[PDB]
Amino acid sequence: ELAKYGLPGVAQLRSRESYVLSYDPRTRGALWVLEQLRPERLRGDGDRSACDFREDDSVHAYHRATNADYRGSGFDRGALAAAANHRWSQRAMDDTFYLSNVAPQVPHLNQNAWNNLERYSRSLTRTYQNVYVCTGPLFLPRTEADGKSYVKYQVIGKNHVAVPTHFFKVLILEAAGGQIELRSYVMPNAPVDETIPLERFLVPIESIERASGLLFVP
Amino acid sequence: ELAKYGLPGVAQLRSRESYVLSYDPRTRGALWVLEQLRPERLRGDGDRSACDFREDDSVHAYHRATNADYRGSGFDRGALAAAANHRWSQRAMDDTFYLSNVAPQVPHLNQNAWNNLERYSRSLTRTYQNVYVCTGPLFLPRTEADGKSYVKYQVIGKNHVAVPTHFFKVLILEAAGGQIELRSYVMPNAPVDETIPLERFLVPIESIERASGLLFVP
Ligand SMILES: [Mg+2]
Ligand SMILES: [Mg+2]
Repeated sequence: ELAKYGLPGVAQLRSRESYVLSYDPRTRGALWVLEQLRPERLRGDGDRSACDFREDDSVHAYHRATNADYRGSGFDRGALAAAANHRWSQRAMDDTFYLSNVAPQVPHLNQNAWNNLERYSRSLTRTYQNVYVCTGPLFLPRTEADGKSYVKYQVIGKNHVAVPTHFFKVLILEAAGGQIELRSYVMPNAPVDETIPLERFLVPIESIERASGLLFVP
Repeated sequence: ELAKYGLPGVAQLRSRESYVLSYDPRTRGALWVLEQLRPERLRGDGDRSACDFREDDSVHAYHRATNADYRGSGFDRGALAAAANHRWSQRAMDDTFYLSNVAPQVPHLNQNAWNNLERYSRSLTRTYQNVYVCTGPLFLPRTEADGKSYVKYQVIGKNHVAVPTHFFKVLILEAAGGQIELRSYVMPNAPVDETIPLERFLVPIESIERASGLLFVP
C-alpha cells in the first residue's frame, strides 16, 4: 500500500464553541475562521482578561504558536474571531483566546481600525437576521527594482510565526428575507487611519479568493 | 452548525497512479508528494517529452498553475515526483507531468544536483525492498539588516506561483527484513555544485517537520 505508513499532511480543522477554523502549520496561524453572529446572541454574560491567551495543545508543538513568540515582538495578539462577538457564554468566549485564533497584528490596527470594522460587523447584525463572518490573513506579492514580484512577510518568535501583510473579512448577511448581501474587506497590516471610511477598503471577493486560496461563491 | 454554507477551505489531496500529493491553493503548488519506489518494476518502457506539462483540471482555476506562469520566468518546471521514477506505465509517468506536481526550480539545480539526488534515490532500490520518497518545497526565513527574520520568495506568472527557497526530500528506506531507516535532504533553490557529495545536504527530519508544517515519523 502507498499509505503503508501514513501521510505527512493533516487537514487541520478545528470546530470550537464559538467558531470553526482551518489551521496552517507552516504559518503557525489559521487560514480562515468563520463565525455566525446573530443578534439575540452577541451581548451576554462572561469576560476574560485582555491578555489571557493560550497556546493550542491540539496543534503539534512543532507548529504551535506560543505567547513567548509574541513576547517582545511589537505585535498584538490579534484575534480573528473577535472576543466581543461571543460575550454570549464564558468558554464560548474562552475558545477565542486560543492562539489558533490569533495572528500577529500591528497594535494600532488591532485597537482602532480593524476594531471599527469589528464594530461594523457587530452593527450590521441589526439589519439582517443572521450575519456570518469569515476572517483570515493575506500574504500579498510586491515588486522590487528588478521587476520581479516577491511575497515578503515578517517571522517572529523561535517558532517562526508568520506576520500577515494583510487581513480579509467577508460577511454574508442574512436569514430574514431574500439572501443576497456579500461584503468583502481587506486592510494592510499597518497603522491605517481610523478616519478613512470603512468602504474605501471594500474589495471584490475573487480578489480575495485568488489571493487566499479559498472559495466563497457558494 | 455555523457550517450552513459549507467551508471556504478545501483540503486538497490528489491520488494519481504514481503518487499521492497534497495541494496548496495559495502557493499554487503541492505541499508534498509521496512516491513508493520498488526495486525495478518502476523502470519499464514509458517515455514522454521532457517539457510536455499539463495544467491540472482537478484544481479550481483561481488557484491553479499554468504553463504561461512559467514561460518567461527563467525557472524550470521541476517535477517533485520524478518522471524517471515511473517508466513502469505510460500513465504512471503521464501523471508526473501534471503541474500540480511541479514547482518553479532553478534550471541548473533541476538538471545537475537535484537530478543526482533522485538518481541516488532510484539507486538505493538495490538494497531495500521498498524506498518511499516524499518531496516538497520549503519557504525558509532569513535574517536581515534590522535583526528580524523574514520569509521572502518570488512569485511568477499572473497566478502568482510561489518560487520555493528550498526543497526537501525524505527517504523511508524499508529493508527487506522490515527494518525502516530514515534520511532527509534539503537543498537550496539555487545552482549548487553537483560535485559536492550528497552527504552534505543531510538534515534532521524534525527540521523539515518544523519548517514545512508536516509530520513524517511513522
Ligand atoms: Mg484584537
Ligand atoms: Mg526535475
